[PDB]
Amino acid sequence: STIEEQAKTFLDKFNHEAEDLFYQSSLASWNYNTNITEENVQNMNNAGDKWSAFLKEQSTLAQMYPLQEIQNLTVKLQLQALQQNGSSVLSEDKSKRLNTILNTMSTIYSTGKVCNPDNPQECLLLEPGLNEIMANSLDYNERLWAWESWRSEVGKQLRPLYEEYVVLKNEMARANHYEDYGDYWRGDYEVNGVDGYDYSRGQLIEDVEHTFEEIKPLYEHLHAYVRAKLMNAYPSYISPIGCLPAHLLGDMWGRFWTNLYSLTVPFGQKPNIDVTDAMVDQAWDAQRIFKEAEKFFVSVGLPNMTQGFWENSMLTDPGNVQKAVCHPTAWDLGKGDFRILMCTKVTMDDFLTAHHEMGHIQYDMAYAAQPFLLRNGANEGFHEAVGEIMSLSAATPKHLKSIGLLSPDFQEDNETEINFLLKQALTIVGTLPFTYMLEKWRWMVFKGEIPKDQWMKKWWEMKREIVGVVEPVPHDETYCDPASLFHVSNDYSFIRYYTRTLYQFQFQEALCQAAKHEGPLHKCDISNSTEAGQKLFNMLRLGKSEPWTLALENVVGAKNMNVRPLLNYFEPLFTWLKDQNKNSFVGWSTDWSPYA
Amino acid sequence: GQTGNIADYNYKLPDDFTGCVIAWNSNKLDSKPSGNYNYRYRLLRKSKLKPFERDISTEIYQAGNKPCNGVAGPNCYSPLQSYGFRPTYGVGHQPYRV
Ligand SMILES: *[C@@H]1O[C@H](CO)[C@@H](O)[C@H](O)[C@H]1NC(C)=O
Ligand SMILES: *[C@@H]1O[C@H](CO)[C@@H](O)[C@H](O)[C@H]1NC(C)=O
Ligand SMILES: *[C@@H]1O[C@H](CO)[C@@H](O)[C@H](O)[C@H]1NC(C)=O
Ligand SMILES: *[C@@H]1O[C@H](CO)[C@@H](O)[C@H](O)[C@H]1NC(C)=O
Ligand SMILES: *[C@@H]1O[C@H](CO)[C@@H](O)[C@H](O)[C@H]1NC(C)=O
Ligand SMILES: *[C@@H]1O[C@H](CO)[C@@H](O)[C@H](O)[C@H]1NC(C)=O
Ligand SMILES: [Zn+2]
Repeated sequence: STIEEQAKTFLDKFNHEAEDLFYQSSLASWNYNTNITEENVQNMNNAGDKWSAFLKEQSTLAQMYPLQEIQNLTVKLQLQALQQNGSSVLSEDKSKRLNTILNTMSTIYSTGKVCNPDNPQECLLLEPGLNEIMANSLDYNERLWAWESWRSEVGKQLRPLYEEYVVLKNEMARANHYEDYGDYWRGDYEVNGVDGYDYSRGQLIEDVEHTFEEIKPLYEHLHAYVRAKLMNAYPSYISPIGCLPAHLLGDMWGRFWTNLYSLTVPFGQKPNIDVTDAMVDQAWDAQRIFKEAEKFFVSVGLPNMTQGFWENSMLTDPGNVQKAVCHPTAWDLGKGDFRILMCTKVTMDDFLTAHHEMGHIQYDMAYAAQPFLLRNGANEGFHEAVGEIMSLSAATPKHLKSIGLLSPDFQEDNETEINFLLKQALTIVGTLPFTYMLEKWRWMVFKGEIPKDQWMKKWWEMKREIVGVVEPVPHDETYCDPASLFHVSNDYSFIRYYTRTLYQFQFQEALCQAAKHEGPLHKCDISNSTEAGQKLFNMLRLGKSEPWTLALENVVGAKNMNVRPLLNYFEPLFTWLKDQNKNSFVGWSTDWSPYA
Repeated sequence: GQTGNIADYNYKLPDDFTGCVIAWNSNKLDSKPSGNYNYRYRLLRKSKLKPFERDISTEIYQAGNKPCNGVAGPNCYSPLQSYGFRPTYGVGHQPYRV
């Protein structure tokens, strides 16, 4: 007879119907991914259309209940999710042109190819050939050519489309209750109505700024070391005071520095820990890899896997006539159906990937009890953070020796630990300033702070001031450099990776303190610690029911994201960097540029 | 003495019940890939059921303070909704014969 009582029954009915419809959409997607055929494509399209129609109908129904009249703080969250207004609030033609812009951008990025001038002999796409050249080639001229060619091929085409896109998304946000699309994206972290645990949209900006200000010294030392090594590699193209050039970073954009490990490895005599030959010599396969990962997740305290999981999941690529996508993915089909789609091979990387995916599935099992609208991670970062913490925990030499992959007679030294920490640094620390800079530029563009005539100028100035990266050839307003990245082209939130990077280290610090570990944080194994598993489950079982601040409190004892876990993790490598760069000018100057 | 949707809206055993509850899995027989929607359970009733009662009346639930006027839609929902049983389902949602 009241708003709350009416809303409860509607939410129950919607949850029950959505369970079945989402299950048939997810099963259609799984069938298509495992076995690609025209029938499967039709089935997936039909299931997706049905699910979208159901979501639209229920969203239009749910607007009747005002959110000022609901005082459960859970029905309020479910109704907010339903009333998020995924259906366009703008006009039909405006929605059509927005979809047109998105489709055109995605198609341009996916089908972008580069050939030789007036020469159709070779035409390289992005992933197959251009990424390979950027990752492996050591030719400065070739790298500059590839970088400039990709930018000229994609940004010139994508600039006006992205301008129309930012105008349209700002209009959409103003049509909704948000200010700009940056505000819309920042709303994922907004928590209101819970005094003592609230998070505001504006607080994310300040939190990220403070975290990066804390990270700055370690990144500066890493940049100095990488710059010194790249000066050793390319003699005169790098200035001892200048910023690192963009095309030499390792990948087409500079998101990850992992490709620089071979050139800038500190100690090459002692090889990094490899277990592929050992696994072959002990006759291991993917099924027993997943069995060992299941044993690890049991030992930490998480529940065992399902017989249905083992029967339905395809952990090996069928090959032959069958063709399937080989990108590893953990599927929560719903109603007890948990599956992994991974063309697993006998590699240490695949072992860690299997641990990552089983962490995903354990999280999915943990939040299974909560309603459908709440069956997710507390924010966009915890889910991959939980994957990554297990990935790091299962890669320790102690764990490898315990499982038996390594010879127990082995002992570890300083060089191996330093090399491993520097590799993980190039993987993890390097992507933080880039993510921060890209998200800040995108937020400013959405807010309209950066004018159209100064988009790229401000972009490169902020990159030079923050990431210490300068373009080889100066680019005027015609080019649109950020549109090259897949996330920017397809309009995906990108601060998720920054948040996940902080969250995984906070989780690791908390769980290592729980597991009664003595020593540096990198050599932390939580294999047989039952207390750590329960301490993590306290958050894993919640899902989205509670605010992410409360979940972070439950895990680490702090209501705000902290970077001290990252600093403590990289303390030994920071000491090594201080020792190495004692004679090198740490930092960079904006004046220097490759072009003169 | 159990509280829950099925217990209070489908079949309520008495507090002092004297009998045997026998349950065994029926996924091998009663599960269809397309979805066996024959089996249904009730999820909206005006009040709790008295012990050992069977309610087969299916009329438009009046959740709203406006009259349903015999039709459904806004604040007026069907009392019954079916399980969709498929063999791929995991334990916890597979059909059990009791
Ligand atoms: C509404 O509040 C009650 C508190 O008595 C809680 O048990 C219930 O779970 C809440 N509703 C939902 C949908 O969680
Ligand atoms: C969603 O769009 C409908 C369109 O009529 C509007 O009435 C409603 O206020 C919108 N809700 C939000 C939360 O923007
Ligand atoms: C359930 O867990 C136990 C150990 O806790 C394990 O021995 C068993 O194989 C698991 N069940 C399945 C079906 O994997
Ligand atoms: C894919 O599914 C169809 C229909 O279920 C089946 O006939 C076929 O053998 C499967 N595999 C391939 C490679 O088509
Ligand atoms: C510790 O690491 C340093 C690296 O500078 C190395 O010189 C030293 O020999 C290492 N200590 C031992 C005991 O190997
Ligand atoms: C963890 O427990 C397993 C099972 O008892 C045992 O084999 C293994 O040695 C333990 N880990 C360590 C580091 O001792
Ligand atoms: Zn993950």
